[PDB]
Amino acid sequence: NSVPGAPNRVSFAKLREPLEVPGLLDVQTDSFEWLVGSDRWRQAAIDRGEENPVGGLEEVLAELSPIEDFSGSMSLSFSDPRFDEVKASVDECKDKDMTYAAPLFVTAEFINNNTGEIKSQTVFMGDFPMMTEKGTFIINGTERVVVSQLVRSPGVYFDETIDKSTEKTLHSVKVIPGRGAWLEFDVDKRDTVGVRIDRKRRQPVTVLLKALGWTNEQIVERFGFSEIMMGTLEKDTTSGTDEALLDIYRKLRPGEPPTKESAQTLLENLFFKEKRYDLARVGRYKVNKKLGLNAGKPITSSTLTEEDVVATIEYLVRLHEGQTSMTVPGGVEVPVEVDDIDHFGNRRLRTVGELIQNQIRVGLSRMERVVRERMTTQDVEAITPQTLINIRPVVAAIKEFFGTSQLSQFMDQNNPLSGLTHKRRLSALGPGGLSRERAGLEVRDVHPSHYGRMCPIETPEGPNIGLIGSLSVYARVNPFGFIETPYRKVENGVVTDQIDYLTADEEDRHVVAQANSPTDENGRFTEDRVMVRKKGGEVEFVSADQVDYMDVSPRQMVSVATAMIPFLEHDDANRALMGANMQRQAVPLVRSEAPLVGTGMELRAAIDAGDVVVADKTGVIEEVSADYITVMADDGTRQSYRLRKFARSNHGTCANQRPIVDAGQRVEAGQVIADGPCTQNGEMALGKNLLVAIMPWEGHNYEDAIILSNRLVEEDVLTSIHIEEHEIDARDTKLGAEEITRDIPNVSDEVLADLDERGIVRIGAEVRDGDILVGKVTPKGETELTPEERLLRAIFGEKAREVRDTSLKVPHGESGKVIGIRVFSREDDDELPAGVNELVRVYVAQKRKISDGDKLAGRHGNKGVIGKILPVEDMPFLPDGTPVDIILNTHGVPRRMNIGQILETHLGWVAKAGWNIDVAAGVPDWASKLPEELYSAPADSTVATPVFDGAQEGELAGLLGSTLPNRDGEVMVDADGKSTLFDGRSGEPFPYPVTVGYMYILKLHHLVDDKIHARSTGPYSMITQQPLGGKAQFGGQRFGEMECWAMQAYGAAYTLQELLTIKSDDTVGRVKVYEAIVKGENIPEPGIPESFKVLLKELQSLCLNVEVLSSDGAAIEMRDG
Amino acid sequence: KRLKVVAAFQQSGNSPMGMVLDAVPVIPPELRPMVQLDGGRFATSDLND
Amino acid sequence: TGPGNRPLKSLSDLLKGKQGRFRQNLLGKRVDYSGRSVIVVGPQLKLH
Repeated sequence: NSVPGAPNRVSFAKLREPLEVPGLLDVQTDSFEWLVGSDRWRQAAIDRGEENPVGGLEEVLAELSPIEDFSGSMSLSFSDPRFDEVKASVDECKDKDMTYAAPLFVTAEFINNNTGEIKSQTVFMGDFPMMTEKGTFIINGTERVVVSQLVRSPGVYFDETIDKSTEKTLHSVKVIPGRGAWLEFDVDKRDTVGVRIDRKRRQPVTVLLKALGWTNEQIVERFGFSEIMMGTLEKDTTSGTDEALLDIYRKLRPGEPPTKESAQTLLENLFFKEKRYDLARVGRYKVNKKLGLNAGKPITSSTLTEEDVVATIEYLVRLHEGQTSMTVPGGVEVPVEVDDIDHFGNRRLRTVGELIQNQIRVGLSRMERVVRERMTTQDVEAITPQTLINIRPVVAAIKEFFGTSQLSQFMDQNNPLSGLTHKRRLSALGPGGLSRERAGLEVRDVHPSHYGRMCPIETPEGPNIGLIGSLSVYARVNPFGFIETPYRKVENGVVTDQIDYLTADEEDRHVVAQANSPTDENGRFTEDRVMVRKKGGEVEFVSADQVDYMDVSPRQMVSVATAMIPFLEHDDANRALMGANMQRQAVPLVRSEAPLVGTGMELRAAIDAGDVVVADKTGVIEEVSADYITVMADDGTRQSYRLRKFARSNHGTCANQRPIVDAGQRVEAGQVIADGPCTQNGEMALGKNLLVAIMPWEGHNYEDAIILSNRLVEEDVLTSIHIEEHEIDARDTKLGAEEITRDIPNVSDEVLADLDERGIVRIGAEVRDGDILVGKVTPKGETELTPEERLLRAIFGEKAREVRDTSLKVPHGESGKVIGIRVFSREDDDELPAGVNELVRVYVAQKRKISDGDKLAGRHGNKGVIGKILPVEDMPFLPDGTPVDIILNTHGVPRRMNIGQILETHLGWVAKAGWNIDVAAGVPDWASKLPEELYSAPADSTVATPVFDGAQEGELAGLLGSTLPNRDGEVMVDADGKSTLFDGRSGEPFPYPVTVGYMYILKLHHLVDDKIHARSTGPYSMITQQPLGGKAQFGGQRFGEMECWAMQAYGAAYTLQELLTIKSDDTVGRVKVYEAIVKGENIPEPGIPESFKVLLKELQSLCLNVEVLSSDGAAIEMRDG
Repeated sequence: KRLKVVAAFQQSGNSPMGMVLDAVPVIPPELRPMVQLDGGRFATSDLND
Repeated sequence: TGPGNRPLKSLSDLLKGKQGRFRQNLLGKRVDYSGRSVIVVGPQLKLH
C-alpha cells in the first residue's frame, strides 16, 4: 500500500495500524547529524521546542573556548566548525582502501590581554570521518558500525540492604558523576551517618557539613526532625569549622602539610568547579528531577552544589526514617523511594555521536595541554594561532577510537538482515561498561521496563546472554539518551488518535492497556474489563475508566528479526531466540524466493536495510542492463544507477544486484528498482520453500539430523557463491628488493602455465589447492649449501640462485575460479604504505552445493545438519507422484515447544494449493472474522501472518478443509493436514498418514568445507616447541587437561605419554618418529619435553635453585646436545 | 607462626641471606625472543623492557 | 605499563593463571596427527 511497487501479499491481520513503522536506521543517522550539526537536525530541534540547539562539535568547542594561561595575559578561542565537501565517494574509498572523510576547519582567535592585539586564522583540524547514507563508516576501505552502548546515567541513587549480623535495615546513597569524584553516604549499625569522600574511609557527615561553612546551630535547625543526625552530631568530637576542615584534609590527602586556603581550594576543586567535576546534562537533569531542585530553570550549570548535598542528606535520613514524601526548602515535593539501577529510566544509551564526541573531547584536552605548554616558551608579539595548535592528537584520538574501540565493529554482511540488526544493536560491553565476567544474574534479566524499548527474545545464547540486545520496532531515543516508545492516549474509555512518546519514568505513572483490546467504531471499549500493565509490570484487569494509554501495535515489544517469525506466540522463548539468531545467519543463494507464509515485515526490512536499489524520482526507464539502469523523469533529469555485480561482502558471501524493471516501464519515487542479495521483488527472502514430511525415516534423521532430496543438488536450489580474497605485497627488505615475476627458481614447468607475462594468474583460470596465484621471490643472501646439494646441482646444471620463492599459493582445502585481479604499484602513484613497492589481490569464486554436514535451519529454532541426500526415487512421494524435498523427525518437535513450525507447515500447504471457502448457505461459522479478500486465493499465492495478530487454529483447520484439488481433480492432503505417502525403496504405502506441507528453510553459514581440518606435521611455536593452533595456520588439536584425566582413568599410560612427548614437545623424538614410520621400524622411546626445560629456566630466573637429582644424589645437567 | 618460619630455615642447610640479592639472573635470549615479523616490524617479550 | 596502558608481563605472570606455564603448556598440549570435523549420523555402522 504505502510502498509504490509492492507484491500482493494478503494478510490475516484483524487490527488497524494507527502508527507506521519508523525509519529503522534513524538511531544512527539522527545521532550523527546531531553531532555534525546538520540543517535538518537544527530544524527538527527548533520544531520540537528549543532554546539554542548545539551540536557535539559546537558543544565541545564552547566548553573549551576560553584557553587562558595562569598569568591571564594570553588566551586562545575556537569557534565556527565547518565541513567542506567529501574527499571521495564511497566506491572510490572502498576500491582504493581510503577513508570516507571530510575536512574540518575551526576558526581560532588569539588574544593578548596586556597589549589588546588580537589575531584570527582559519585552522584545519583534519579529515573527520563521515557517516554514509546507510549508517556505516568506511574506514581503511572496510565498512564498520558503531554500536550504541547501554550505560548507567549519572545521578543520585538510593539503596537499601539488610544486615545478617543484626537484622536491621541500612540505607545508602551514591552520587555518580561523569568524570568526577564519588560521594557516598550510608547508615550503619550504630545509627551513625557516614560519608566516604572519594574512596576514603568513613567520617560522620556532620564533619562534612561543618566544613561546608555550617555551624552546630545550622545543623540543629536544619536536621531537627530526625534522631540519628542528632546522635551523630553529639558524637562528632570536633568543634568549629577549621578543625573539621583540617580533619577532612588530613583524611583525603595524607602526607601533605595542610594550610588554611589549601583545604578550601581542594574542596572547591573536588565538588564545586567545572575543571574536575562535571555532572553532565543527563546527570544534572536526573539530580534535579530526583531531588526536586531548580524546577523550570534551564540546564546551564553542570557541577554539584551544597544545596544538592544537603538535599541528598535530608532525603537519605527521611528515607531511613520511613517518610514517603519530602519538600526541600525552596523546592517542589517529590516522592521518597529507593532506586533500581536496572530500570530503563536509570539506564541511558550512548549512541555513535556521543562516543565520537567523547573521543573528540579527549583529543581537544590533549591539544589544550600542548597549547598551554607551548604558550610559555614562545616569544610574545610573534605567537600566531597556527604556531600553537597541534591538530595531531585530535585526529589520532578519532583514529584510535575507530580502529581499537570495542564498540566499533566490522559490519555483518551475510545478508541485509544481518547489517540491519547490527546497526540496531544495544551493547552493555565496552569502555565504561560491564564485562562478561563481572556481571551477575541481575543485569541479564528481562526487566518489566523493557516493554517496547528492548526486545526480550533476540539476544546471544552464548556467554553474552542479556548483555546484548536489539531496539524494538517503534522505539525512539531521547535527546538525553533514554529510550521512548509511543502510546495512544485514551480518555473516558474512548481511544483517541494522539500518539505520545513516553519513557519508563513517564510510563510508570500511568496505566497502559493492550493493543488487542476490543474497541468500537469511535474508540469506546466494548467490554468493561481490560487487561493493563501497572507500575511494577503488574499485569492486571481494570475497568474501562482507569485506562489512560494504549499500545499502537500488538508487536510493539519485538525487534525486526523477531517480527519476521510467523506464529511466534506458539513458540517457546528459547526456540524463538534461537530462530532469530539463526535467521540472522542465512547465506544468499544464487536465486532467491520469497516465503509463501510471512509476517509482513519483509518489504520494510529489505527497503530499510539498503542493499536494494530504490528509484529517487518518478519517471520512466530508458536503458536497463545487468550493471546500469537509466531513469528519465518528468522534471527532465536522467538518473543513472550502477549495480554491484559479484562483489565480496565482509564475510565472503556474494552480494550482487539484479534489475526487476523493463524498458518503458514507468516507476514512482520510492519504488524498488533492483533486488539485492537476499531479496525478491523488494521483499526479504533468506531461504527456500521445500516440501516437508514429518516422520522418522530409517534413522538417517536421528537426533536432529536432516534428510534431503537429490533434486535440490540437481536444480541448484540450495547453492551459494562464496568469494575469497588473497593479497600479497612485494616490499623492500634490507638484503634487497622483492620482485613479482614468473621465475620461481626450483619448480617444474607446468606449474607456471596459468601465469601471464607479469607473473600473475589469468582471469578465468581454475585454481586448485597449492596452485601459485602470484609469483614472488625474495633475496636470500649467502648461505652454505650442503655438499650433496652442490653435487646434485653440478650434475644437473641447475645453478643455485640467491633467491627464495615466496609465491602466493591457494590455501589448503580451497579451490575455485579466478574472477578478478587488482594491482597497485608505487611507480604509478598509488598510496601504498611505507616500504611496500607492489601489491596484488586476487579474488577466487566458488559455487557450493548442499552436502552432508551443512547446517540447515528454520524460523522457529529448528536446526540440523544434513545426514543423508537420498536419490529422487528413494524419497517418499504423494499418491500423485510428487516426491518430498525434506524429511524432519517427529521426536524433536513436542519436547521443544516450538510447534509453530507445524502450523506454518499446514499454512504453507494451503499457500501453495489455493483455497475457495464455500460461501453457499451463508458464511461458515469458523470464517466469521476472516477478511473478505481471504475467502478465495489462487495457487502459489503468498499470505501474511503478523506476529501477535494473524491466523488462528480454527481458521487454519477451515482452510485445510477448503483447499482446492490438483490438476487431476483429487485432494492429496485431507482436513487434518496428513497424506498417504508411498515408500520409495519398497513401494508399499506407509501404514499411517503422514503430515506433509511446505516449510521455509534457511541455509546457515556453517559449512563443512570451512570446518574440516587435519594435520600430520606442520609449523611449530617458538618459545615452547609445540604445534600452532587453528585451521588457517595448519595447527593441531589441543589435548587438554580433561582429556588427560580421561586417559588416566582409562589406564592408558603409553598413549598419554606419546601424545605429550613425541607429538608435541620432543624435538628429536618428532623427527625420529617420522623417520621410523617412513622406513618401517618401531617407534623409538620418548625423550624429555621442551616445556619442562623452559619451566626450569623460568624458575631459575626467579632466583630459585631447581635441580634434578639422580639416584646417587648428583645433579643431572639439562645441556644435552 | 614465627617458630614455623624459623624452624623452616633451621632444618634446611640454606641460610636466610638468600632473601637479599647481590646479582640478578638473566634468562636466555631465545625465551624472550626478538623476532622480525613479516613486513619488517619487530616484536619483544616485555622482559627486555 | 607500556603503550596502550597495558601492564607489562613479568616472570610471575608467566608462571601463574590458567594461561600460565603449568596449566596451559604442561598439563595440556597441542598434538600432531590430529584432525577435527563435523559429525553426522551413520545408522549402518557397527558399534566398533
